Amino acid sequence: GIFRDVSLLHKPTTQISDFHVATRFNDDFSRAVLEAEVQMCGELRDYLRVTVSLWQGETQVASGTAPFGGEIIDERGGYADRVTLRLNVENPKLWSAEIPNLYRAVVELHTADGTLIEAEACDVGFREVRIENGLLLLNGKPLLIRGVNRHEHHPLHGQVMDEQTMVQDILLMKQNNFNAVRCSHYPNHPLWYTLCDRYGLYVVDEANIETHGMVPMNRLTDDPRWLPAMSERVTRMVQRDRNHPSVIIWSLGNESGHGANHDALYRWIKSVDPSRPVQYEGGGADTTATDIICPMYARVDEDQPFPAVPKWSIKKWLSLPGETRPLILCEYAHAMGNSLGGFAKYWQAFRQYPRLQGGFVWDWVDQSLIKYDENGNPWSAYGGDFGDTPNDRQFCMNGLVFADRTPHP
Amino acid sequence: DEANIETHGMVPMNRLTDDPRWLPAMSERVTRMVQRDRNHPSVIIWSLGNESGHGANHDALYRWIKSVDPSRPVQYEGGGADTTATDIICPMYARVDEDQPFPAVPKWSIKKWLSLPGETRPLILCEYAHAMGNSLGGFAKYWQAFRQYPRLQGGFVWDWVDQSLIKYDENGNPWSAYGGDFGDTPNDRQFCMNGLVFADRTPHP
Ligand SMILES: OC[C@H]1O[C@@H](SCCc2ccccc2)[C@H](O)[C@@H](O)[C@H]1O
Ligand SMILES: OC[C@H]1O[C@@H](SCCc2ccccc2)[C@H](O)[C@@H](O)[C@H]1O
Ligand code: NA
Ligand code: NA
Ligand code: NA
Ligand code: NA
Repeated sequence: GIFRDVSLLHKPTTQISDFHVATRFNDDFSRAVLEAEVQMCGELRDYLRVTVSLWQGETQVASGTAPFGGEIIDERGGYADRVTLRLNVENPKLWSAEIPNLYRAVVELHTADGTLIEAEACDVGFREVRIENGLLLLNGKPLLIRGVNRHEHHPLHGQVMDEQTMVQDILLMKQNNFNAVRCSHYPNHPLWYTLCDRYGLYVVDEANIETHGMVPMNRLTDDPRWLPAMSERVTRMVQRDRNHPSVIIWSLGNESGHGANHDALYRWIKSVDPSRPVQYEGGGADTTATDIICPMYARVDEDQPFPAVPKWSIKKWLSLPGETRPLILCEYAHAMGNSLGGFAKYWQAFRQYPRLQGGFVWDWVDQSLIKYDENGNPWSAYGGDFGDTPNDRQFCMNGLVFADRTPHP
Repeated sequence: DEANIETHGMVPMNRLTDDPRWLPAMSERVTRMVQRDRNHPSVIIWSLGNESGHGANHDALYRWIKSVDPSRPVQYEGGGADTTATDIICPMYARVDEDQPFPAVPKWSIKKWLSLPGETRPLILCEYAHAMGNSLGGFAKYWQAFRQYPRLQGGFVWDWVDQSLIKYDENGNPWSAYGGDFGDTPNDRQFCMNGLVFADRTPHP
């Protein structure tokens, strides 16, 4: 059903069809340039302009006005409908989970006289996310990921998300020493990214692809005929959430095995957006479609010996011949019911081993639905309580908190 | 096969090995060894020495062996066992889980050492498990780690035989002497005996 908002948007005849925001930094991280690419749907003409200005509160730190037209990129020339505006920012505030420090950028298409045709705005965070010497870095500092996997779930409203529940979850996360959140395993609410920008939470944006039921798991993802469908699940996500500072990592999906489509889709994201590292778990979490090693529920010392896809110890995995990539557990420590036993082992290893930059806990909130007795009193329902078969019973509830949401011990 | 160079008593340990004037002496201790023992099949690894810190002479002497004999990898422990003068990481008595935090030359866990950013070389302990007297406690930990971790290709135990000398009582009966039993001072007492067997040579437990 229609589980997210429905809206009507009116645009002008000449519109800003698209705009991008990037941030480049000096090695001292004391000098930043904001290169903003702006696309328009025209209705193109010579006189109209585009002005991009950076605002810090009520103060404008920088601005840029330029006629449309791109630099020559081929023998045919450059884009006539596009324009590039790079703004110099001196000693800027850097975005992080610890210190948000958001910037406000206003992108407006206007005539040369001048009246503004359409005005667009975006929140800009100045940070850098790059893996260097096999270490995930934010602003030149190795970031230890203390994150948790989160499903968009409501016990009363299903998968419909209100603003109050998004805030409620974020506060509880930060109040329990969480700095990261992994929207698993689908693109979340557009407002969720906004909240993470201002509050300060590392976000791993995950594509809506998961073929866990197939045999083998990569039957569709290694099929060329299914490539067009998978690409649209990835490309459209990147185009929507590439402006958000809080998002630092792209994800191809979840459990979809390893196919040729993943490698192609991985290469595409790296091509369109070199700013964020791309991770993918399928194929043993050591495939060519991931910038980071992200094993699921891998253990600290003992390693599960499986054919084809072996799960190594998080300490052993790093030491494998030809390994340089860092290890961040996309999933670990199954918090189903009474759990997190030996949870201290993980975090002793996280702090000891440099390339072990933490992971994401599964899960944050129990996906339990509310039902009502004959007497009328409400009770938490799970798995096969709705007369559904075959089902996976209480396995739906693996959250660190209840659904109301009360914290588990 | 290990070269006859060790400057453990110097302060710092690389005072002579980082001295250009001492380079001619160190090279002759390395070059003449290689020329003599390069034909032997049993020798598989060259060694620059032992504890001599890390100097420019080591890097030059390392490069020389690689030049004359690319058949054998060259290892050297000094400088943190992760220097440019070694083909293999060979830490001394490094531990399996806990890592000794030392300035300049830090001793990491044998599991952690492999995972360090920019590490590709394998780890073979040139020395580990000090068999001084009643020892080899937690010796099973090393070999559990050796078999689990691919890049951990074991190591060399210290030591094989107790370096004890035989002396004689007034009655004539012989007794094992160590350290300062020969009226020598300053000495390092019973530390000379770290062998897996006695000197006769009877196996230790
Ligand atoms: O509890 C769900 C978990 O299932 C396991 S697989 C098999 C585990 C399983 C399968 C069937 C029923 C219950 C658990 C996944 O790896 C996790 O991400 C999580 O989804
Ligand atoms: O027992 C000798 C050992 O001494 C230690 S250093 C310092 C250890 C030490 C120093 C002085 C007296 C006794 C032990 C060396 O690293 C080993 O190779 C071995 O030679
Ligand atoms: Na770490
Ligand atoms: Na589950
Ligand atoms: Na091994
Ligand atoms: Na000794």
